[PDB]
Amino acid sequence: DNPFYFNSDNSWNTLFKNQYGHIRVLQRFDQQSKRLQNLEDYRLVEFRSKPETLLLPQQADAELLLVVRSGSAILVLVKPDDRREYFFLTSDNPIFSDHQKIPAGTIFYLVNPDPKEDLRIIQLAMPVNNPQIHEFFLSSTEAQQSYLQEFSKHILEASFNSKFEEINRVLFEEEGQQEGVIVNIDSEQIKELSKHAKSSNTIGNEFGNLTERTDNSLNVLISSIEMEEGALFVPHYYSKAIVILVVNEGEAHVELVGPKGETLEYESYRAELSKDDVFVIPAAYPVAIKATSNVNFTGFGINANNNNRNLLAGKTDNVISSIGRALDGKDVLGLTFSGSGDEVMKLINKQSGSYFVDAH
Amino acid sequence: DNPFYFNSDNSWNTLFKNQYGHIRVLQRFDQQSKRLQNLEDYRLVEFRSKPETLLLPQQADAELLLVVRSGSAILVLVKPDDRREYFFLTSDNPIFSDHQKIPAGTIFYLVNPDPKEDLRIIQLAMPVNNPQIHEFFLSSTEAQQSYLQEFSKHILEASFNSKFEEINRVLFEEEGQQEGVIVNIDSEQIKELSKHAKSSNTIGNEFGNLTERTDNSLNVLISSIEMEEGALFVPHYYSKAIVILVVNEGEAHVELVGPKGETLEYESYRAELSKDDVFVIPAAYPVAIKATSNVNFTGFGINANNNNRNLLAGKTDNVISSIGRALDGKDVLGLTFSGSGDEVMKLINKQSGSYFVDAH
Amino acid sequence: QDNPFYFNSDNSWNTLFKNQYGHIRVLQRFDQQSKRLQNLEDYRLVEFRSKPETLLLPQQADAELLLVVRSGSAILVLVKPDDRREYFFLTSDNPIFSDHQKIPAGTIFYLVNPDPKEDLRIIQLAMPVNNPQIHEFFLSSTEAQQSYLQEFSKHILEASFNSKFEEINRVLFEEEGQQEGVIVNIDSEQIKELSKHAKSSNTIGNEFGNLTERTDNSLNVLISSIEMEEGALFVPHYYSKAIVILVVNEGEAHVELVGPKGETLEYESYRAELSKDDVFVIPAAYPVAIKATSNVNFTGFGINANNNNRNLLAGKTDNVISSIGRALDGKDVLGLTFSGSGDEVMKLINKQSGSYFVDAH
Ligand SMILES: *[C@@H]1O[C@H](CO)[C@@H](O)[C@H](O)[C@H]1NC(C)=O
Ligand SMILES: *[C@@H]1O[C@H](CO)[C@@H](O)[C@H](O)[C@H]1NC(C)=O
Ligand SMILES: *[C@@H]1O[C@H](CO)[C@@H](O)[C@H](O)[C@H]1NC(C)=O
Repeated sequence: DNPFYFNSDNSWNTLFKNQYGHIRVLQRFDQQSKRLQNLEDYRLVEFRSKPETLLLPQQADAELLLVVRSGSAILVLVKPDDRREYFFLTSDNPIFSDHQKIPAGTIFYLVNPDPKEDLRIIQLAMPVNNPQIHEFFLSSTEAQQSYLQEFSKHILEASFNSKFEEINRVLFEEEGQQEGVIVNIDSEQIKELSKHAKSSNTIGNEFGNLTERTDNSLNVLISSIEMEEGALFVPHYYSKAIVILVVNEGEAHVELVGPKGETLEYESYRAELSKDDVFVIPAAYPVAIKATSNVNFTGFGINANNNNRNLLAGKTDNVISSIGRALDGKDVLGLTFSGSGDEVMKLINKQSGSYFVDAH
Repeated sequence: DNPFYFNSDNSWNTLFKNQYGHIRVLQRFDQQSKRLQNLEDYRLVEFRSKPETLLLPQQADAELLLVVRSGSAILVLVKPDDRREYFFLTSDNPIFSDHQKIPAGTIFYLVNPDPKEDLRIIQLAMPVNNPQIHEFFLSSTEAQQSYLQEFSKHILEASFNSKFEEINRVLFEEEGQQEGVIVNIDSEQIKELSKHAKSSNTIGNEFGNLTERTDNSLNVLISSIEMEEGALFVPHYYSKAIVILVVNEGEAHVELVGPKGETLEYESYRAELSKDDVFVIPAAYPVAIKATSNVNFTGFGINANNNNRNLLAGKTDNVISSIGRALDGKDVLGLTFSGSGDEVMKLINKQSGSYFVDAH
Repeated sequence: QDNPFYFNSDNSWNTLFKNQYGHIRVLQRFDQQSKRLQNLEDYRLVEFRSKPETLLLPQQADAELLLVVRSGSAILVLVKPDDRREYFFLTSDNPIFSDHQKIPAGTIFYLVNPDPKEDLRIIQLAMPVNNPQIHEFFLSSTEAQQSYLQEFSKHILEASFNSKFEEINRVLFEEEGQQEGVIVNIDSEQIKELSKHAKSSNTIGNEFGNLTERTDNSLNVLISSIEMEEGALFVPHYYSKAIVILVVNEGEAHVELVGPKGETLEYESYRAELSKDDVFVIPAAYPVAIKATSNVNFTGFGINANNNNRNLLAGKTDNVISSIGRALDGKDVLGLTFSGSGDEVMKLINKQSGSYFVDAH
């Protein structure tokens, strides 16, 4: 049992699915292991839809950080005081962004504008009430009942100022209802939206690339890691951030050194990652990742404010060289390892690359 | 059973009670049910006093947010470096405030200076040490010993520089101690205290009124609610604040919608409310309140900074009308409900009311 | 069980490492002792000791540390990945250098005991990031422990270092050349350059005792130091909001804490006889008194300290009871509170001319 590896064949839970797309939530982290109890308050939600579709109005009881891991998207957030907000999200093109935070209980709807590409979304959610994520759909479809349908009849009459039959016909009539929450929209309607919506760094080399961005407000960090077959992300550790990794495409070998099960005895937690798999990396635990195929991930780092990336090989951000460069440093290295301070520095300098190495 | 309902008849517990007043504490929220886990840190204290009384000095291990739900009170804070803070609180006259935060561990005493009216107080507590709330009384009365009496004879003689017998005669002697912590005081005493003390937005209509106040630093809000008999507070929800309702006087019928037991299936949680009953309205969960008689509530909303009030019926703060005014609002609403967008838009317009409605 | 706030050194510390040169101990979890101590689930104490002229090999831990020197001197160096370093000289008593420093989570660091005759005693508060356990990753390869480097695959180490595993093993891990442990002995001459640059980079008390506190506003934690003459008393008092953790550095003391019987209006006295390395917890707003039974010195940490206030129940300074007496109605109020009359109690409160610390022989 590698308690930090979440296989896709078990970890995700289908919430919705139809010919046009699907929604799944990842299982509680702390339920998998108590060693992951500081991740109790965080949950993952994944979404996928075919071209030209619309996700109907809803509001969830969690703070969402929506990331587009493929395609484009039109997001419109609706405010109770007659105000609206539009955002055009695209995973690549440097003109538009690929993430947007959505405040708890804010009604929003999503559109996949492209006629060819699918919208692939991954999001960090942070529930308000208790650790479970609750989505309140306003729609009445074949798949689900609208929440207004839960209140009592005269409460509905007295509110809307109409007779139930009128209110029902216009709102709830089984006839006329759409099938599910992911609906197929028409090309004409969305050109108008897209237009208005549209009006509104990296470290890598031959073998890989790494792009991170930190949201000081949420105290969260968002990465993008691309690696080509045979590449290697040399051993390293993130000082303060807890890192949640997700395979978007590809497969890779992961090696994590954690505590053996409060001692000075280690143990390795090796795993073989593939599409939709999620791997957790605790703050300060060393890790190395090698591309078994071309692979790209998206990661969320929690506790991101003032985090340092410490590398254990290569020319850039190497802490061992740094130790060797302290005032009486070489003497420290010679006592740390079996060689001499000179010998270790010699070895530490053989490698000419930084971050992403070739491992074959 | 409804996990959000706290029946006064069996949810409060008496700390102290005597011919002049009482103090009871509400049971733990997370104990009634795990759904209520993000409330494990808060508590509700209730206290009522007869006219012209004093609550003897004490300090508690919790932050208090005190609220006059009926009557008037003279609150005084005693700081160690020869300082006091005098506050005059009342429920109705717009000249004085109706609430006051009391920092943890601060010595304070209370007075009901009125010669005819009783004092009714409701307060939100945030214990510092663990889930329990601890009150340390300085007083020595027939109902309780002073905490000073838990110290050893030699610690006491040394501290005060007096033989244990002097100390006993002045501070603890049985003959002279009041009967309990609530005390009957004379009108002439509270005369000069009143002077000294006194020198130191609403939405509604004929059917009911709502008055809300947000304490930015505490990130908590207080709501006062009065609805005439037969009035309805139409279906609404709050984006992020989890709400705790308390009935001060009167009767009401409530319906809250939420998750049936992580899915899309809902459930209705209804309840018939009366005095001192408590009801938890989770953030983002739709709710409606129908007044069975003339009723007055007091509410505490926690995790309130930036919370929004989403209404589902009427002229003010209606989300549904706002979705209609979006770019292709009508088309979205069209796909959201059975009716066309023009139809549901016209429907939403029949109710001229806002917030409170006639439902006699 | 009996007294949930007392932690006997004998059965409360677990040894992480120990050898001829020094040792590292970790205190048992606060919550694991008593459910009453719930709000300290995420806090820990680590204790360390060193012989004169010793070095503690590099390591990074997954906890934010607040290091405090309880005796001796130390040179602390923090190593950053961007070719940057931070040097600190720490001492316990001479008012010229600091006695404490905070080490952020995941920062590589190493400590030296420059002194040729004195030991180095450190007490430290830890706030773990991952879960309640505190983990320490040692970079070193010694008879005692292997380096976390040794835990990756040979081929990954080869690709990483661009070296054949035989040379990688030679130069780094060969046991035919490693030290016996993580606390190692050094030469005064070796640290010649270091020490130089290191060295180049609130009290209320009387004849009976001295209190010295400081508050790291960023961390919302308070640091106290108490010294008391044998036979002295820190009269009854309480902290309004801070939860205080007390550690006996040297000496013996008698403590009396007044808490609840288990929400009643019934109190109960929790008492103990403290001595070297015992930890005693003092909850926010719970009354307490300490009688020094031998010359004694304490170091304590105060969590949830921003805005805290000290309330004494006896003495001429910070006396809350006299402060009630001087209120617009005070005397009337004090007369109903206690058995005697307001003038009578007010008379008694003034017999004690001392403040904070009092003679109790
Ligand atoms: C990332 O990797 C590719 C392939 O090695 C390289 O051409 C590219 O310049 C790198 N950086 C960016 C920003 O694409
Ligand atoms: C406020 O609410 C009460 C209760 O329904 C109502 O009777 C009263 O007319 C309202 N009036 C004003 C001025 O707010
Ligand atoms: C502090 O307390 C000590 C120890 O009890 C006392 O002897 C000393 O003189 C006090 N004052 C100063 C300045 O140290």
